[PDB]
Amino acid sequence: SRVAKAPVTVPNGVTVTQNGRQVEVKGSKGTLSFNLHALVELKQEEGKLQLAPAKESKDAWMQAGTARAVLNNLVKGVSEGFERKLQLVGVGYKAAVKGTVVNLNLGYSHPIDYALPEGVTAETPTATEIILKSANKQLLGQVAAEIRAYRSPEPYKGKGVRYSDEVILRKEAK
RNA sequence: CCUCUGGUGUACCGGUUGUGACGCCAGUCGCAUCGCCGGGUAGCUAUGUUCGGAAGGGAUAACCGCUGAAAGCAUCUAAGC
Repeated sequence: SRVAKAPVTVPNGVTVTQNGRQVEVKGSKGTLSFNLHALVELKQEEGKLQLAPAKESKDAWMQAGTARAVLNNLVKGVSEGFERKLQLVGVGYKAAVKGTVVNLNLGYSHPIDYALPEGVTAETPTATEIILKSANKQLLGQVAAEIRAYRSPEPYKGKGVRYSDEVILRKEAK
């Protein structure tokens, strides 16, 4: 596996520790923990990191590749972090943030109140845009997915919640 | 379930035909589908009255995902959620 063979770099300030199988990643953003498969072994030499199979099985190579990908994502997130960005399209559609809660109007008979999970923060420079930032890429993706599922876009006029870099199929009636 | 609206209510009250009897008048009783007719207490009852199928958890079906390699890309799946 090219991924599993490629190593990852610990930039300056993040410490990665291990006990049993539970790898832990520490930095400015916060703690991030990742369990490890039985067929995968981890070698920490200098600032670089190396995942390697414990046997020659293709399954072991697969587990090594996914473990390296997830650990690289964690190392990148704990130092820099990720943000997603969300756009709203349609008249009367609006968003606001009151601390940990997002208040949304999407053309229903009642406004929607979404609680944000711990670790994800949101900002609203404008009623049309939302910015979501977190250190956990999976959590950020899940929260963005739920917000989009509240009103997914439609193809005739493109109204609804959309990702920033999302291509939306457009058609024309009759 | 029987407070209300009704039905039934042959041991409750009354009107009335024929006949026989209680010595006779008066007053009563037997029999005639409870003789026939008009009402009707409890109980039972519907066509009457009240109530019920409310709300909430947990695991899922089709389906929709997050992150993610095998397969440097992509991918809901193989680890995980």
